[PDB]
Amino acid sequence: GREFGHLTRMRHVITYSLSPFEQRAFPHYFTKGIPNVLRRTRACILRVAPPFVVFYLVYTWGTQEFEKSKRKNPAAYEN
Amino acid sequence: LSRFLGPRYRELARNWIPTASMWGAVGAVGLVWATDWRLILDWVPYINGKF
Amino acid sequence: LSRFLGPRYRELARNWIPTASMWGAVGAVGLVWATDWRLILDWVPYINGKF
Amino acid sequence: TFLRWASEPEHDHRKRMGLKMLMMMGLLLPLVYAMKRHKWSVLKSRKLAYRPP
Amino acid sequence: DNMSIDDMMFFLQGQWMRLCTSATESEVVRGKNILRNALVSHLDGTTPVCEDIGRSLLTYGRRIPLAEWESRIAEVDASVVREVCSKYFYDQCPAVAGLGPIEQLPDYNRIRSGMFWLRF
Amino acid sequence: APTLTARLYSLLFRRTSTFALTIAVGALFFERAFDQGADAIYEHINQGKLWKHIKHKYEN
Amino acid sequence: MTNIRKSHPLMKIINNAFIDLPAPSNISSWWNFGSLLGICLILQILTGLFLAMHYTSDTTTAFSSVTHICRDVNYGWVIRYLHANGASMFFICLFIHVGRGLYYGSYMFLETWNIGVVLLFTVMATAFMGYVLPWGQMSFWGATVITNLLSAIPYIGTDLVEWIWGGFSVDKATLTRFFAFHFILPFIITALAAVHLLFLHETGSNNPTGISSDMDKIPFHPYYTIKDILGALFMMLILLILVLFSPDLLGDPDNYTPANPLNTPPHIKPEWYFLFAYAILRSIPNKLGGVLALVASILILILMPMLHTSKQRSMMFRPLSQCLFWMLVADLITLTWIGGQPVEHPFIIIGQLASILYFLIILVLMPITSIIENNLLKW
Amino acid sequence: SKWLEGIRKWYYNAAGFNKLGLMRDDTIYEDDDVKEAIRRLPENLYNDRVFRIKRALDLTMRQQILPKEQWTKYEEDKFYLEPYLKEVIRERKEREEWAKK
Ligand code: HEM
Ligand code: HEM
Repeated sequence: GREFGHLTRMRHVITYSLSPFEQRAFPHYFTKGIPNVLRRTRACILRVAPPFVVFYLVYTWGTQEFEKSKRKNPAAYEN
Repeated sequence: LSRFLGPRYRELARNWIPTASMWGAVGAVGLVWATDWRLILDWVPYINGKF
Repeated sequence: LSRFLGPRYRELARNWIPTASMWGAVGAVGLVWATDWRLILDWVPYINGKF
Repeated sequence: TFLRWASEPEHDHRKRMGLKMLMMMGLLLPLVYAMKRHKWSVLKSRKLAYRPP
Repeated sequence: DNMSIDDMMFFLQGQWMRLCTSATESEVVRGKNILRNALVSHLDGTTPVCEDIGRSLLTYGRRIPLAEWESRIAEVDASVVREVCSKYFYDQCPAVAGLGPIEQLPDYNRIRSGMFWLRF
Repeated sequence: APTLTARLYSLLFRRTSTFALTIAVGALFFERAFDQGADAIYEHINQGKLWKHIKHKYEN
Repeated sequence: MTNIRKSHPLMKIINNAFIDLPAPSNISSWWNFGSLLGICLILQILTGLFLAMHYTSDTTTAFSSVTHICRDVNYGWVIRYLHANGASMFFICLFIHVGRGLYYGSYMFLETWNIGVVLLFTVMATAFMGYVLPWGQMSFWGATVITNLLSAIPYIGTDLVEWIWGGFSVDKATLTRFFAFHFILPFIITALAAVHLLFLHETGSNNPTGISSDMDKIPFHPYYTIKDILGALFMMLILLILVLFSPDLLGDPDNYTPANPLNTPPHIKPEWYFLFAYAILRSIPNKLGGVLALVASILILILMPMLHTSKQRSMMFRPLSQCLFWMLVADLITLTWIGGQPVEHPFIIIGQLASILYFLIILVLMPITSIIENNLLKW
Repeated sequence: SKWLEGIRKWYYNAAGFNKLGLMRDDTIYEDDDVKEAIRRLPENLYNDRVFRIKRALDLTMRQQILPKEQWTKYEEDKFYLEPYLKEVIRERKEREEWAKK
């Protein structure tokens, strides 16, 4: 059914490729790689981060509140 | 649900309701038979002898 | 089997005998290494240091 | 210390295997990554040009 | 055809590797005779002979006589064919050009892998 | 002049049988070398704790 | 002549599946988790086969059997902890793949998605049955708590729970039945995974962009085989870090005490992979409602393809849906944390709100947001 | 209208199909109606769509985005597939209505 020969019809798309042995495996890995990673992180962070910040706030609040709940109340023994 | 709201489908439901009810009875009897459901089977006269 | 008793098949055997010998050497070394065959390994320098 | 040995008699051997595994992974992961890069460079450097008539 | 490119590439590269690794004397003799007949037939008529003279002078600096061609062809043996085909064809990165319905044409990594035999 | 890597390719890497011979012999020697080295590293990190270090004091 | 790879039947199947399969060239590393899942299944099967050679399912000998594996079987601790942490790696990859399918619209592959849901249920059953096998206090009491939930089912709950138990309460019969089921189920999982791959290959594999990639299909052999090997090596790095540096990080210490049916452990909490369902279950006060909600949590995935309203398959080009999806992930983390924590004033309300938010995000917010995005794009 | 247009433009830029050179219709899910609409597209438009999609897929393969000058503008984005898809959906709706009664 799905085989390379008959997958789709494409016309007038020329692709130029180079042999692996003629090209470097890691080209500009850091000079270009780190800026691209920073760009992707800049794009993603606004969407991704806020919910985990909300989670951190909820987690801290819950832990502190449970700790407070266990703590003694002076008023109970006032009499 | 939008496509299956028309006069033909209502007619189609009426045609197949007798078959669906009969199959439902087959399931009801099979469940009672397989599980030996004493609640239902007590009413049946001859099968009542089991208990 | 008579089909393979000819000069050309002899030539093919000659051509592939060195490669087959290399594959046999690979198999022997692999067996000794995987099983840590001390009978062979003990003679191997700097590997005899083990055991 | 004795109770820790009792609960985990394999503690030192686990640590040794962990050291060896850390060094082996440090060797292999960069090399396997290099192999993946070597194979994928043909696609990564690929230049596609649409030339309609 | 669009659906036969992969098989044809497989068979062509297989023939290349078979010549490189396990060439035999009989096919070498057939090839030598084919080359001899091609050389003799091509150098027939004033146009081909003159073209040969001019191109040989430009390229070889001299017109190699048919006797020299025959001697060099005779020198060729299964060993020589295997050595040269290994030098030029085996584990050497190829250059591929495709036109038309070439989707089934193997990717360059696969074509390059076809240039060597794991058995050998 | 051929480089060291070119010499390695031509001598061993070109034909996969010699490639596997290189792989296996290197595997044997690398097992020996790495086991020795990492054992030395761990023994140094824990010198004076391991039983092997302190076995003499109580044996004999 | 013909190439044996393309003409031999078994080689034909293998080639079509993993050598010449047309694979999208833009699949990301989130497309490596599924093969990691298959590797995890194979690793679990092998490690468990070697463990079972030394494990006895009788209540008298189960805990002693596990101790024998840990302290006396040669390299037994490696196998045991590989299995224990491999289960956790299994569920990590399972959750990640569910997330990938949700985010990139892979649920549109209806048959593959539903077979995956069945596989998820089977794997959860296998993990729960496996935890009972060591027969520690956690195994016994967690089995008692979880199995007792089935009693909530009306008019058949008690009989079904007793039938599963093999008796009035969790005991030697339950342990032996669970060993048998734990052994058999993974192979059923393998067959279901084969069906999963068949249905996926029928439609191909979705790419991150969500657009058809028939134009940019690359052979799987010279590209994704090495990518998956690299991913497997990374997963092995993590799993071995667990096995050799923190063998008990993901396990409760109480399971190292022999099960006492007369004394409960101070905290009865399920394994971490089950903790979100546990939090959902505890959220609903009624027992039957809790059981139904726990069922619906996993079964809501079945309704995911229907709930789809975006004109775009993937969330890559839909930001608000991305915000909702990350809210869902945070909510699942919160549910796990709450399920771990004791039932008390701060945690109870958080768990109830988190369950409400999980169902709300899946059923209501996501589709309405997709419709809003469709309007914004003028689609 | 200007406020709605501003929010729509914000969504257009927030979504990244412009960054990869894709137009909006390039990103539609290929349901059966969309498949028929693509089948009906004129050859030039079909080829342009194919190349845009291929370029976008290549860019995503390398985790790169097109240069900002080459990003598709909100004004110049052309809904090529929408008329064909509308016609296809109309035909499907007519067939369903005939089936209903
Ligand atoms: C033992 C458990 C599982 C195993 C071994 C497994 C294995 C795989 C593999 C190898 C793939 C192809 C590789 C890939 O797409 O990354 C795949 C794809 C997929 N799986 Fe799973 N899977 C498991 C559980 C699940 C679960 C729990 C779900 C959903 C709840 C699921 C849904 C999917 C989907 C939607 C795809 C298609 C992804 C795409 O087309 O991009 N699977 N699975
Ligand atoms: C995806 C497949 C599997 C998963 C996720 C899984 C999960 C688990 C888990 C979490 C444990 C508890 C480990 C502990 O408490 O320390 C366990 C125990 C065990 N499982 Fe599995 N298991 C799987 C497959 C198998 C198979 C295939 C076998 C046998 C063929 C098996 C046999 C055992 C045995 C003998 C134990 C006892 C180990 C111990 O007590 O420490 N499991 N399993």
